[PDB]
Amino acid sequence: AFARDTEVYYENDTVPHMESIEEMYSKYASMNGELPFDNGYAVPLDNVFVYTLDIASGEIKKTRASYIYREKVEKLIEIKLSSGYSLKVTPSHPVLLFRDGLQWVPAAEVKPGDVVVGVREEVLRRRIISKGELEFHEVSSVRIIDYNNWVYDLVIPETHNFIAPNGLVLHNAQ
Repeated sequence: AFARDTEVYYENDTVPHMESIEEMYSKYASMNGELPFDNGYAVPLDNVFVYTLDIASGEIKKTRASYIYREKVEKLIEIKLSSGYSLKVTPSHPVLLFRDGLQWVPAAEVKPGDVVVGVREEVLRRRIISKGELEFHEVSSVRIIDYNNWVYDLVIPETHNFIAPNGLVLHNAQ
């Protein structure tokens, strides 16, 4: 799962949306309602799509999300990038790393200086997106932090992975 402060990208009614995850959560929770879960709460979706990567052939495609989800955590990992951005995520959460191949590694096993997989985040926010490419990013530093707050997951039963507007590739995890 990821922090409520995180920026996100999605599409519905043939148009893109780009805002903080807590803002799209508050929109969908006001439209469709919030349902209970064992470990937290969930919001059901309809015709909501995101960019997803085929890890097998490295091909770019679009997939549906099933529901939004949230739960509570005290302990989170912050990973800083050479771009000046930071990824704030649970110690369990697999990130797409590069070591001779595309590999899913939990933030607790991520170390400073490793390669994160993504795409040009400026190109991802143009009117026409120059498709069929990817971009590698350097980890600046890592640390364990006290969040004590609600964290999200945006669920994809097709592939279990999606891309954020900041270019990075994410896996579904608690």
